[PDB]
Amino acid sequence: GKIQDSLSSTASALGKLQDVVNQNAQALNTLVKQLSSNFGAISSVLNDI
Amino acid sequence: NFNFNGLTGTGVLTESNKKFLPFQQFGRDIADTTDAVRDPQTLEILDIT
Amino acid sequence: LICAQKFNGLTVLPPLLTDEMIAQYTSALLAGTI
Ligand SMILES: *[C@@H]1O[C@H](CO)[C@@H](O[C@@H]2O[C@H](CO)[C@@H](O)[C@H](O)[C@H]2NC(C)=O)[C@H](O)[C@H]1NC(C)=O
Repeated sequence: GKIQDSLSSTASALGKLQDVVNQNAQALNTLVKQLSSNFGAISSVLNDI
Repeated sequence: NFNFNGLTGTGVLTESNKKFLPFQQFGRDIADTTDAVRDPQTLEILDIT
Repeated sequence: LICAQKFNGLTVLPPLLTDEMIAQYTSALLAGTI
């Protein structure tokens, strides 16, 4: 029973899985956002150039 | 491929049941990727996927 | 989000083992050990 409470009253018990998911999401978000960088070019839109 | 007030984008222009601000212009999402563009003629919103 | 990033070829392929199958495996292990 205590085990359930040890999870019911604590939200940090799943720290490892949450951290892994957050890291994956952040990596994907950064990869997507990198598409909006000029990288020294005139613009970041293929049609524009 | 649709040309909406300067944006040339390839996608499907479906119908979206979302309430937007009175003054209507383009849309965006979390990843800074367009996901909904206005209809200049009728005050109805269209999704892009 | 994972489901909101499917715009630039980002395809999140499904896992081979569904959560139900993993639950069944865990239940079988529990029954066997008990
Ligand atoms: C844009 O112009 C069209 C063309 O007239 C307008 O269409 C009318 O829209 C009203 C409102 O629903 C209808 O009652 C009329 O029957 C429509 N007529 C035609 C010929 O389509 C439209 O309303 C205009 N939109 C805006 C926002 O001004």
